[PDB]
Amino acid sequence: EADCGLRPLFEKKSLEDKTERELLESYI
Amino acid sequence: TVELQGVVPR
Amino acid sequence: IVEGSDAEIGMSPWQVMLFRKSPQELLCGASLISDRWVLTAAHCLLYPPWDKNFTENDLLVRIGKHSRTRYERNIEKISMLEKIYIHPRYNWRENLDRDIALMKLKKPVAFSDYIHPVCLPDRETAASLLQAGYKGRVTGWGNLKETGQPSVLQVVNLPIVERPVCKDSTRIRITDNMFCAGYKPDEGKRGDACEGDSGGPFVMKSPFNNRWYQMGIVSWGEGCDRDGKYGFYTHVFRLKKWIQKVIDQ
Ligand code: NA
Repeated sequence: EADCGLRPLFEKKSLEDKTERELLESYI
Repeated sequence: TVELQGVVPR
Repeated sequence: IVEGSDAEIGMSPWQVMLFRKSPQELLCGASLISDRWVLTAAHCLLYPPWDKNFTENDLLVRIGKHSRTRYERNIEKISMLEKIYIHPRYNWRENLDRDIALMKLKKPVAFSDYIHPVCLPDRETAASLLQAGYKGRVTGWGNLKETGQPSVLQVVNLPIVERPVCKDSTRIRITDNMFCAGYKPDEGKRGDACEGDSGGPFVMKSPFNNRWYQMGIVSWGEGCDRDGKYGFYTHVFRLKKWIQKVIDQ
């Protein structure tokens, strides 16, 4: 799927969910 | 059987 | 999901609910990987110690749901199953190795804001993100505690745990087709999956392309959210050639 993993109401709208920064921060 | 090790499948 | 929170709307658009038709029962979670392919844990469908052996006509899936308080009209969708594929080498007896099944949908679901497939991991995402301390996200409508169930889809973020810590936490002969995740007793948070959460996705957002990838499937544990115990997950990348072979045949 060429469009997989990109959420219409979040990534596709440049909006973040409430806890995703917590995930992206642990990737250190 | 996994319950013999105290495990439940989820 | 123990010590999770309520999901936001459209937060996990890949979330799938596996139901028994009669009596109507939410059995397990699952995830949407295309318009007609759904991934879940094999023990949701087949676990002989509990006499469990569901066939396609016993079951349905619901897709696009946020809350079990009501019917989400013009939002949630439903499908019957065309075919169930359980891993040939699923080992229910010893250790729940290869606790994975695929479900082909009778009718392909239309994608919307609420319904969208998750990616399967490639070699880069698996090598880069499958590391101890890196967090993933677990979702489900399973039990809120070990010893009831939520209306709104629950979400918890949990770090992958180093394999020797996973190994020494359990008396199960763990394999490479599973991993464990969860906070340690000396750490500053907790949380776990629980009963009813199997088949639900352990997902990671790639910092490289901003896509969500499904890295694991909720599989097993010793109770829920116990200190010094960890939730085990089916390793999606290890079984990716099976997934592709089924889908391609
Ligand atoms: Na724990």
